Amino acid sequence: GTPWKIFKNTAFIKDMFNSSLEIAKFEGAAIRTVSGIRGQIKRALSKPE
Amino acid sequence: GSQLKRLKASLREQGLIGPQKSKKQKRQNANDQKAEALKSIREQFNPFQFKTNARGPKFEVTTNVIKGRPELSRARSEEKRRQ
Amino acid sequence: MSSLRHAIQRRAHKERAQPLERQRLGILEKKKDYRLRARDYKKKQAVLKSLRQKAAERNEDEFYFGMMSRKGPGSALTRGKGFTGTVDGDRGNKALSVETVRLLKTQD
Amino acid sequence: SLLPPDNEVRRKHETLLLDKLYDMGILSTKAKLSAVEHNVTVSAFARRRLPVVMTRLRMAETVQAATKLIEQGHVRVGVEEVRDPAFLVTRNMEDFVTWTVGSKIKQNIMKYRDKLDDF
Amino acid sequence: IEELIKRRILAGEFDEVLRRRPDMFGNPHGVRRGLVADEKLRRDEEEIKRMWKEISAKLDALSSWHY
Amino acid sequence: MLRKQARQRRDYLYRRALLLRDAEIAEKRAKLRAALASGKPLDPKIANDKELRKDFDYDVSRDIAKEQGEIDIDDEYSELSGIVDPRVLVTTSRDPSSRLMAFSKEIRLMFPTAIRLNRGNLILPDLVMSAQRERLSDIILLHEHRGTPTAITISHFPHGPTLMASLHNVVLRADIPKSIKGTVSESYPHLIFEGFRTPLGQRVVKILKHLFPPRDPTNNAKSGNRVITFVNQDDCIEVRHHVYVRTNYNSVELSEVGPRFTMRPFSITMGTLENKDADVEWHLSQYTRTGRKKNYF
RNA sequence: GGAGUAUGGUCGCAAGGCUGAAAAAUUGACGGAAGGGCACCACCAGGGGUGGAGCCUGCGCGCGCGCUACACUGACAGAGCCAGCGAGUACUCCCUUGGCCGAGAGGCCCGGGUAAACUCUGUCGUGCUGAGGAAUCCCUAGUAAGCGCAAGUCAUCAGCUUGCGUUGAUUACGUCCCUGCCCUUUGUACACACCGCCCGUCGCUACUACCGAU
Repeated sequence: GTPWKIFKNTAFIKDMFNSSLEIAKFEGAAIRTVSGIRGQIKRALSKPE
Repeated sequence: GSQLKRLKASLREQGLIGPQKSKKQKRQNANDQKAEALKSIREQFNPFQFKTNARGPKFEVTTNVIKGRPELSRARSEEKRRQ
Repeated sequence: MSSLRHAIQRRAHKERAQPLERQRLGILEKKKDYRLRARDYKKKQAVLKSLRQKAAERNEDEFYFGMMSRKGPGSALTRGKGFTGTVDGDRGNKALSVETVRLLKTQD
Repeated sequence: SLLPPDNEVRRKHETLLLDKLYDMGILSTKAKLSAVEHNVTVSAFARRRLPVVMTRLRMAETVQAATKLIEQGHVRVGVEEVRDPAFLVTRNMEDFVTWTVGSKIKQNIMKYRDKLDDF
Repeated sequence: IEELIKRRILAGEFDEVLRRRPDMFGNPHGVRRGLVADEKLRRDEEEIKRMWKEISAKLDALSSWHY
Repeated sequence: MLRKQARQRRDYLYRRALLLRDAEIAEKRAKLRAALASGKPLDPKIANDKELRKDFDYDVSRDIAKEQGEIDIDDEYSELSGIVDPRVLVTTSRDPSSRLMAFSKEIRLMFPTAIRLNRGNLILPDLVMSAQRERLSDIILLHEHRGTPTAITISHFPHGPTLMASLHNVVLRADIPKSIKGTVSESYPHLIFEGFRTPLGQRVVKILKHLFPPRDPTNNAKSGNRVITFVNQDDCIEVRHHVYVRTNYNSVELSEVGPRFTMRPFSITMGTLENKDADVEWHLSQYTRTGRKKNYF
């Protein structure tokens, strides 16, 4: 994906998925930016599918 | 009333906490049910075995309450997700 | 060991570069860049922290002698709109009394 | 320490001496008799006198000048003023020893920090 | 968890805070307050009592009685 | 007041760093003392540090008394543990919602010496001020998500440690109609704890079980009507609130009356609620390599 | 070599089934009557949700919880006058018609989808242009409620969480009558002062004698 907005910690990420369904399959997903920050996918965002 | 008082009075009704009787009371009792009573009492006074609405019905309709059990439900499902 | 390795073993990896359809957003931050960011951010937050340390444990009632001789922070209401809680150190000018100004203006 | 270690009265007065001196501030811990032995010191007393502890609370710049202040008398304790510059400030009173009522000093502080109430 | 509770309440133990008395430390036997060699050790003990009494006089009295 | 609490709390910190140095010492001192009774030989450094030997001769009695359990350790709890009754207030978040407010009423009821408080328009620094001017044991928050509570935040006041935990698997008091539930007894409940086997487990049990009143000790194992349980597995401490009647010396029946929680503690700070600049003690470490493999508690 | 510490492997015991799932009690078990203390899960004065319609996280089509709408507390035009929290070299809602300069990868330019509030001045006037039952649940002071502004903190939380400020009432603030819950009827301190042997059904114990088999 690529980040859409960036708050302090929690970042939205947009262009990775085609559906909330695919996301909630990948609930709790072990995600990782290139720079080496680890992280976790937690919920699908609702308004842009 | 309280959980405690209702359980105490129901059990005294059930004779399982009533005072230690005599031989003579034992003879009278042997001279003159409780299983299903206890099971239903248990299921009641541990109400969190299940969900209900607190409200009661949005509309009374007359023609001739547990709302489903989270614990058995999620248990059965996890068995299926296993299998 | 170092003599138990090929030269092509010793060869390097090169880092990838930002997708050319995306150079708009600046460089592609990798681990060098990340740690340099977090170096500076840890440092500046630790300095903020030690500052709030001193402000919380601040005695309400101290008294040095610069207080008779400086110009304080004051507050929002005191200075009004040019208020930043730092305190003013005079650049080095002063009120010239008359005779000096006369001699200067004479030279001018 | 000469008393055998296993005694009640020993235990009671270890605790008593320690916690009492600790509430006199002259220590730093309250669990070590060896610290009482080679630590309890007239120097620590002096650093719990009054002017030294008002330097520590930052009333004034140097403990000399602090002596000069409290000799003029701007420095209150509790509700009294204090002249005797050996008023040994125990630890429950370090939090209280503050400036007096009608003091040019207190008004100077309020001058610098810009709240100078004339009332 | 209901099983564990059952075990403990039958075999009654809880990890509760209790109400420890404020005067265990000074009244280690807890008397009611109303109507009612070893010699060398005893001498040393009353001796330390005397030293302590005198120092505590000096201690309160030095501290100017905030204690 | 305020200069006083600043005074004492920093003195606690500095005395901890003191205890660090001296317990590093007493580690050595321990081995000396054991050798005297044992006659087993010792480390030669221990045999020949002179200030250590003299200092032994002074500071024996602490070691043996701690072996006896004669004293309880220096602690932000040990000052007033079973002496005086801890009063506790429960507050909601800033703008509460109604179901949340009912659930807070429920856990006020579970504690016996509590008050609830409408938070309303109140800066949380001044709520800490209200604390240290009414000498509370404990502040407690609640944060809902949408009608469902999510996090609680125990603080121990005047200055003590704070737990902060998420919640899950919550049930209210108020999903059951009052025809079946009822007013629950405000008797001093017992407490039980299962599976806390770290020193950190004992920290969290300490900050929990010093919430409740002191039981009277004469017949406490015999009396009593109400029992609160804390059990833990996979660092998700689950807590229930039960009430019981003893039908026999061989049989007993329980009734479940409180809300059912699982909370998993994710911030434990020797440091109160306002001080975000305080020393954390254990935080929950996701995002690491084996923060999932290991457990605390 | 000695002393410790670990670590693993070896060895012996534990490792032979009258057996076939579902008490203790001179101290105990259980009441009852009186008397006190308490509580927006009690009384009393009010207030305020949800529950009516739409939206949807959640939980188990049902269900609330939040958001929206619904008119006199109106609409339009002006005039004036007030906050607090926030600073990581860091921040963007699209995605698309064209064209520019780009042998090619792009970059352009043009199109399409430090507050609300409040006060005052003046213009027009109820006009699908309808504030939510029975029930239920909550609330006694900077509280109910209103109003925005920001942040987005290793758990949760953007279909929202959490902060900070702004304006700020009514109504009890007493009483155990209903509902309950707890605690007295033991101890834990003595002067004056006062009170003056609570009650029930059984258990356990010592003794007494009775009855009937062996």
